[PDB]
Amino acid sequence: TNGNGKKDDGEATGRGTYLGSGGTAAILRDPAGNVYRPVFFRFKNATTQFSVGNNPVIVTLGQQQKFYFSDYVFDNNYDGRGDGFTVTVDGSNVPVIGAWKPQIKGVYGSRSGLDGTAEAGYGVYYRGVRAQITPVGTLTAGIHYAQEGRDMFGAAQNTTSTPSDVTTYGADLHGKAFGVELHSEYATSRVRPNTANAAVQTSNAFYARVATRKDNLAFDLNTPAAKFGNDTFGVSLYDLNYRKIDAGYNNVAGISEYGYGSYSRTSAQNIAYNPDTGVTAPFANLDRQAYTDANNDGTSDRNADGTVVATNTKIGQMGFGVKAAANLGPVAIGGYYDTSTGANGDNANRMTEAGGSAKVAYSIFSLRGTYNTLDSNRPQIYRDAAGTQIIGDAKVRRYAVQADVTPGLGLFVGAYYRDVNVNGVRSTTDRGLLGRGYLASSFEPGVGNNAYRTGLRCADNNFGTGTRDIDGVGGVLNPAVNLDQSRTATCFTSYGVEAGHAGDNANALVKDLFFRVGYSRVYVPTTATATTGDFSGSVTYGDARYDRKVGVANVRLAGSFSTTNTQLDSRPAGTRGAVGLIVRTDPLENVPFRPQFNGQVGYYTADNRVAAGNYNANATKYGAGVVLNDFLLPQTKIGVRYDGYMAQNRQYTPFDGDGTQGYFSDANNNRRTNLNGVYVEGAYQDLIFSYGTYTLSQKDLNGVEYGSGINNGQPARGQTFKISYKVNF
Amino acid sequence: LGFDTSGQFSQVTSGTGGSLFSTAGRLQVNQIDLNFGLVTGLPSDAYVDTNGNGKKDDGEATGRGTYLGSGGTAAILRDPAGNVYRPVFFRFKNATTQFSVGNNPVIVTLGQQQKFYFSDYVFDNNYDGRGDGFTVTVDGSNVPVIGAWKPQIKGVYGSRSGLDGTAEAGYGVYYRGVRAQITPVGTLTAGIHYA
Amino acid sequence: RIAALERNAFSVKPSLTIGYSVSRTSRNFDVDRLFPLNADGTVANNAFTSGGIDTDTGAQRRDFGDFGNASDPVVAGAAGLYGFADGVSYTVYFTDGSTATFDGLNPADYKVPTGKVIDTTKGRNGFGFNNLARYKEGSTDIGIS
Amino acid sequence: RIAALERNAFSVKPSLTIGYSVSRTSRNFDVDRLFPLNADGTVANNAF
Ligand SMILES: [Ca+2]
Ligand SMILES: [Ca+2]
Ligand SMILES: [Ca+2]
Ligand SMILES: [Ca+2]
Ligand SMILES: [Ca+2]
Ligand SMILES: [Ca+2]
Ligand SMILES: [Ca+2]
Ligand SMILES: [Ca+2]
Ligand SMILES: [Ca+2]
Repeated sequence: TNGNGKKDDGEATGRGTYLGSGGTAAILRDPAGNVYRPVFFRFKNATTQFSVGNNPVIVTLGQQQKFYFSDYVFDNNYDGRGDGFTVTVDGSNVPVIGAWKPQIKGVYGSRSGLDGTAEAGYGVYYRGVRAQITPVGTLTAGIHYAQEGRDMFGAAQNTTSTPSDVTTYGADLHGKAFGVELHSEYATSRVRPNTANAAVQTSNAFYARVATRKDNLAFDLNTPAAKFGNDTFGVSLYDLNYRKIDAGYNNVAGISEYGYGSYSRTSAQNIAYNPDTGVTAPFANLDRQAYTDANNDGTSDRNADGTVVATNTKIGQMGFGVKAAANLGPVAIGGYYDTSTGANGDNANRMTEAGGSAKVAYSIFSLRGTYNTLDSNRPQIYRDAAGTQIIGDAKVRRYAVQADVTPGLGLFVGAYYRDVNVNGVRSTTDRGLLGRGYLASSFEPGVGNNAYRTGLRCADNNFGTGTRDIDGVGGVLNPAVNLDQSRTATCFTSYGVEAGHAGDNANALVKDLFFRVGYSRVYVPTTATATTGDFSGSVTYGDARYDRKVGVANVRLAGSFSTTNTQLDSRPAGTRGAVGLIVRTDPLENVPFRPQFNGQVGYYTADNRVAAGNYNANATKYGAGVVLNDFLLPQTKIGVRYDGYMAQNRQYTPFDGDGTQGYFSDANNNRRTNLNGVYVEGAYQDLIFSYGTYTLSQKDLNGVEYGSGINNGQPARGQTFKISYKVNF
Repeated sequence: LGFDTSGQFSQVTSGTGGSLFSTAGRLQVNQIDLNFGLVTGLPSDAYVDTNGNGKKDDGEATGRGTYLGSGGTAAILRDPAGNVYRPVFFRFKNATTQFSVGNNPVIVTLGQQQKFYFSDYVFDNNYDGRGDGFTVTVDGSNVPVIGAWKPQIKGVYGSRSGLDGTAEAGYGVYYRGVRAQITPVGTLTAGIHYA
Repeated sequence: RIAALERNAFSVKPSLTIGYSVSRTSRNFDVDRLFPLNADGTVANNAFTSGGIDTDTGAQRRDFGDFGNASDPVVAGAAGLYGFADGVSYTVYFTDGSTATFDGLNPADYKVPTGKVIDTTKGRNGFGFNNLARYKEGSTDIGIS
Repeated sequence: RIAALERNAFSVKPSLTIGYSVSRTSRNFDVDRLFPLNADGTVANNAF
């Protein structure tokens, strides 16, 4: 009724207004068996634009116009703005300037068309125009002008926070010329607030990069922008940029849909590229965070889970960066640098990161070095040594040395040594502080691949810290999960060694066999907040996986192992192991009927040395099924299926409404579960009979059944019989 | 005015189905009795059945009283310049409720009010039926050793009256049975049954 | 002439459904967690799955009961057998003809909202147990569209 | 092609009625008992 296109509360349902149009209630009928149903006309139009004319001039009239001038100016190609028209003039065919490919765009529209008096788009209109040429190579230059304001009716009844008018103009230069890719953009804005006799606010943005850009409109930073020499003696530049974003620049000042804040405040803090909201701006409008004290008790407010509550103020951004590399035959080196601060240039928001690398690789051997640095004077949210979340300065220094060898076949061996020193003291973990930058880079093992790819290699040769699974036995019965490829991404302070095998390679000792084994020692300080310490931690892990086809049976088995005396990530101390097996067979043509079998079995044990008290968790899952593809009658087949699951000190957390799936996990609830049943299905011609009975019981120790929920000592139960028959006219 | 279609839509064919296995489709053709067509108005006998009992109880609204302009003399939905509007309805009536699948020997029937008859004093429900279920019939006329005795086995399962209220006699009531039969000499037919 | 006639023609496509179903359960719980997992990560199909897969909210077929005619979601904690079955709940009988639902296991842990008082006469001190059994009476359904 | 078109076709059958009638009575009584009885036992048809 209100025209918003959504079902609000109280609006009548479709079947409630037209009785007899569906459902079980209110069947409009007639004695002698007649049944009447109203006839409706259903339609749905997916077209809203109407382009008229042919080249050069094309004019489009639409209902939600999508357009895009530049990154920081007048970018509304995600959902659109409102009702209007768009004109495009292309001058590719013209005598004098036909080689430069001129192009002119024009935009007019009204925000959201009809709007209520309390909506932001009541009596608000926009307009713009952009010119463009492509003089040399791919290098494209252009200028544009944008405008949006209130009319005489909007200025008096809009009752919202939309500014009186916004005027924006700028220029850009994107393309690749003379073997060098260059991107730049300048933009100036003037916003007049809706309040009476208010001053005009001026805010401008500017940046200039030398880097590669994808058709996705996101910068690659892994392919060089400008090179020199060849693979033997080569020097390549990956990035070189300068930026200056004003504090008052946002979506309103740019006449866009979504603002230019940081996509995340923990990873790539300086980057505003948001795939979800379709923001293609390369640089962000930074935030300075601080403690919050609402009730004013003298203590900073914290959430229910212990996370701090922070207040965000908008500072600009102004800094420069660089990233290069150099190949010298076998030896390869790299490096990066990046600094940032507020738009005003104050040193109280400075964050500087720098580092380097090295590599030598002859024949099968390899050797790598690394160094990293963070000097964020800007307040950042991270956990302290004890484990309490804080806000403040952060300094990180990391260096790692990694050796490798590939003696042929699928074999590989690798040893490493890593060291992290946060805030002047040795630490077990860097607490995620090294991820705030966006230029950190490292090499990759091998010979001939000297690419300086972004991202620290903190997840190489590490163990796994997983705790959640969906099959119920730790992931050994899940064909879609590789247990040997699970590696934690946190940067530890450890040294170890790992040996493995990869059966997917063309040359491999055993085909379709994957396994690994390792041993690392983690650094643990004397106390929680002490300075001294030693590598007291110890981890020993091993994984396996083997897929094969023997005869008609496809056999797959997996395994895992772990044993630690320290807590890592969310995984507690103590040993842990799990094994599995899945068998599937094709129908046997040589025996009476045509039976094909199925089966699976899994076991999972875990001794948890948690502080609250040591407990043990168990799991056991099995299955079996026989399908007789040819029963006594010519077109009859039958099948049976038996399943079971025995758990102990395990639980299942259902799905979160935000989008996170459920999982199984250990819990010291002191309860033993036992869920099993049978499933019999048989078909005659195309008529299918389905039967199934199941039973779930959950009794704690000393034997007190809780299945029924009424405390009568009986388990839960279920049964279902179904006859199915599908017909087509 | 009324719209009537042809009678080509009087036969259906089976389709593939199953979970542990997939069956071959188009294995059986079933004859059905559908009489459907578009109508421009409602008769005065129509009503709105809210309780699902299939009868016009007291208080249930009439068909023409809910859809104004669909019939009668009162409440004519018109337009000046003489235009008169009447809603268009879809009328149908199915006289088929059973679906027999398979051929000899074994025939299985799935229906909505199953009619069956074991003997005079036992399990005789061939007048109006009992409820929702299935019936299987096995005929052993063609078989090497006992083909001359014409053996026959019947099977019956169902839920009495299907869905019922808590106060009706058929709420949560299920029946089952089986009967064997031979014809050794002449017309003399002997048999046993269970219910 | 035939081409013009086919342009202004309606393709009549009637539909028909048939099938029988009966289901009984003392308490509604999920059984999709017992079936084998395919290589792509989806559980094997079965005839007793009232599972609503929703990638937007993270819902899966293992998060809902399958034994009644209702898709009762499982409940975490001791109230719902630790995520394995539908959770216990109570109804609260307030004075002046109003009721509220308490979604826990122990009725001695309910907070009374300000401005309301429970009626001790109705139920057990104003708390009525919500039955957990689900029944689908045996019936065959013929649907014509 | 024509056979398929006729399968998915609707047979339009409009109807039309026409007639005049007037009737008066001091008291409503029956007159079907005055008409002859056929051999099958049914009275002869009449317009009233
Ligand atoms: Ca609405
Ligand atoms: Ca508007
Ligand atoms: Ca609108
Ligand atoms: Ca965009
Ligand atoms: Ca406080
Ligand atoms: Ca009724
Ligand atoms: Ca009934
Ligand atoms: Ca019944
Ligand atoms: Ca389910």
